[PDB]
Amino acid sequence: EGQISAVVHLVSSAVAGLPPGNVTLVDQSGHLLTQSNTSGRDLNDAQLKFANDVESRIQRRIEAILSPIVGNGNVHAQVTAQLDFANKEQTEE
Amino acid sequence: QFSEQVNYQRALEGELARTIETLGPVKSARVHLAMPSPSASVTVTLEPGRALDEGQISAVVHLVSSAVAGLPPGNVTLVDQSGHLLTQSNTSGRDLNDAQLKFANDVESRIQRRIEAILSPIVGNGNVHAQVTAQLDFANKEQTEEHYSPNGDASKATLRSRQLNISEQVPRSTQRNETSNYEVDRTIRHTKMNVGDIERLSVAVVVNYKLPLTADQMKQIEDLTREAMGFSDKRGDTLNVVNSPFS
Amino acid sequence: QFSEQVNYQRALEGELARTIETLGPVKSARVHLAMPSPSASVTVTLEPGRALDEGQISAVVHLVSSAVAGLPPGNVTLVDQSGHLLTQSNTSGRDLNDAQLKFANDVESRIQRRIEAILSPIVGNGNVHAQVTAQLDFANKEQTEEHYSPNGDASKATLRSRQLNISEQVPRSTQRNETSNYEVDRTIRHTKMNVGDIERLSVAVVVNYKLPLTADQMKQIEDLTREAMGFSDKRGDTLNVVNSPFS
Amino acid sequence: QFSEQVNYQRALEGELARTIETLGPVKSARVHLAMPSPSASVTVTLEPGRALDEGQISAVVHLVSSAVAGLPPGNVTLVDQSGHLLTQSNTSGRDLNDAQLKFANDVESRIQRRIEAILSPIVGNGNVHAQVTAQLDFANKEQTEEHYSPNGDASKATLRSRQLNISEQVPRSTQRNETSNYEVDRTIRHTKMNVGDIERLSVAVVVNYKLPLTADQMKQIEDLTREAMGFSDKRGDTLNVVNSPFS
Repeated sequence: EGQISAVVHLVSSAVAGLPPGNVTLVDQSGHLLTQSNTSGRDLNDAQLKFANDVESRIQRRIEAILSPIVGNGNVHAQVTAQLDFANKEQTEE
Repeated sequence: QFSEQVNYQRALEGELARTIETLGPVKSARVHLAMPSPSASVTVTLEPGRALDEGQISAVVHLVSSAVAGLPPGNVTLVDQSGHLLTQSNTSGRDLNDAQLKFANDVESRIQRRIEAILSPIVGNGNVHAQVTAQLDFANKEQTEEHYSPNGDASKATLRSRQLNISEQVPRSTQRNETSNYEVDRTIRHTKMNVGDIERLSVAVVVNYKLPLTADQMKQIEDLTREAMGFSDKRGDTLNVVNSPFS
Repeated sequence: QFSEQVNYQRALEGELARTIETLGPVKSARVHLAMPSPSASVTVTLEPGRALDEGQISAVVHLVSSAVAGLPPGNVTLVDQSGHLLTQSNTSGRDLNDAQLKFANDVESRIQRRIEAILSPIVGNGNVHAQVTAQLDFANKEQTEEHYSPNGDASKATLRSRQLNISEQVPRSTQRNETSNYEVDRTIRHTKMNVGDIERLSVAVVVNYKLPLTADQMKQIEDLTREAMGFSDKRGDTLNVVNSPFS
Repeated sequence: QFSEQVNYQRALEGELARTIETLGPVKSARVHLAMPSPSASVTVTLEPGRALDEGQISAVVHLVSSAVAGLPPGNVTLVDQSGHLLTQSNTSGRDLNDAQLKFANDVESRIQRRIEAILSPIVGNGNVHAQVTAQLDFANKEQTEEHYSPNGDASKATLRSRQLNISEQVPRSTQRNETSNYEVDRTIRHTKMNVGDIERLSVAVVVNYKLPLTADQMKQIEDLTREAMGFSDKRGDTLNVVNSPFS
């Protein structure tokens, strides 16, 4: 986690006008390693980080159960989770 | 009494400015406070050839908004050394309606990275491009249902009271009075909907040639993108993948 | 009275900041306090080339939240020495939402170690891999039953009062008035359900070859995993074990 | 009055901190208090290469919570010398929901040690492995029964009052009014159920070869494990023992 921030500032300062918040680091299988959020409705996109966490765990789980069978890098999985963020109470009687 | 609070406030402003100066790309700060409602105005002088990020403005905005009693982060005004009103919370117009464009860009970017991460193993590292347009629902929406189970059948009704008078004179003058009080099943759902869901997605994917890819391979590329969208015919999502040689 | 509190607060901020500075990867801190609502702002100067983890933020956030009267941990704003507004709980977006992910990971990890600890004696130390997905119920759920025993039979009813008037004129004008007051058996159960139970488990196990293991041996491997899950057809748990040579 | 309490508190924090420093594997401590609701924050610097156990954290937690009036043990924040918030009591998203996993691990570990201690004399010191999965009931559950004995029989009813008017004119105009007041037997049970009971156990036991153990010996191994579980078909416990050569 702290070795990606190393490179972000090594490039952000060596380039004129490029802040460290605009550099997007991506692995070789998705994995947006640089988390970026906004200054507005940021209550609303903690849900995107949450949905990314749910999807990332399911993704690591699939790539950990199939890597013994097919090989260490012969499988890629991407998971899209639709999540319910509605507040919802119910009273039966 | 007045000069007491003034000296207290006059030293905290100098204190806080010195604390903000020790923050990397900040050569000097200049926080002014207002407390008798409150508010504050910081005028940071950024280091030559740097720029505070968007979430790096909220860093300073909350470190000053919280170190002072009762000052929300929407009243803090950050200004660079060359105009640049960096705080858009000062926007008297909306400050809000266009945090939605940044949010919609985040949603679309994730779906786009997901499609480009599931197809880059098949077709190549740079032989596919996808663009996603998300229509999002930013309406505030509450709902209160209140359902009752029907008790028209007597074999599933629940009586609290029942007064059943039955007279019969035999010229057969009969009579049947019947008061019934019921207890009723009642469900009450209260939903407060989510602000920011997806009403509909439209995704366009271009895949390079290799030669035209086979129709079998294009069908399976379409199926993977359909699974990487979160495609739903309930939402009325639309997907179009074309195969075309790049430039 | 006023000058007392200002000097008190200015000296208390210096004490705690010096105690957190002596905490390993913290070269210098800079805590500001606000108390007349409250809040606090820490400005840690991390050691060059290190980074305090996420649960290492909660150490200091609560170390300051508790050393101050009435200051919750959600009002403390922690900022590193290079922007990075590290405490997003200020921007309250239900940081509760991902204690559920750590909890679900803990449940799944324990079930996984249990399966990998009961099968590693049979098939080998590394010839088995298991992954567990737990659907958990995090709904808050109260319930109040209230049962009554039926007293329709007269040989198990309990009377409190009974007024039975019986007239009979003999042209046989009879009459039978009967008021009855009952005492009723009553059970009242009040359950407050547990937040965090397992709704359903899906377990996938791969076992290595040796040669394909016998179908008899695979059946007994399935039974041990079924007992190490806590398998239940009421929950609709699903188990799939496959035998496949590793790489 | 204010300066009195500050000096008082500033000396008590130093006094208590010096006493906890003299406690073996603690090179230095650094307690901060919030006296005005209260709370406290200790920052112990353990001796190089040691670690306070879980019940050894409650030692210090109660040493500060009790030496201070009105300070509960849940507001005290223990921090190592490198972050490490050791008391999960501080991090409060759930903070209680996962004490259940530690509790369930304790229950399962005792049943596991019991099975491995009753079978290690028979089959060998290392020729048996057992894993136990306990489903536990953490629902809060109150119950109030209220039973009445039936008094429909006149030879076991208890009368308080009885007004029995019997008229008879002889054309035989009879009449029989009868008011009866009863005293009723009443049992009232009030149960507050235990949070943390065992709903169900699933136990898997593997025993090594020597050669396949005889079916008589496997039957008696099953009986001993069934008695070391606390096996009950009412709970729906499940046991599976397999005999398989180890590796």
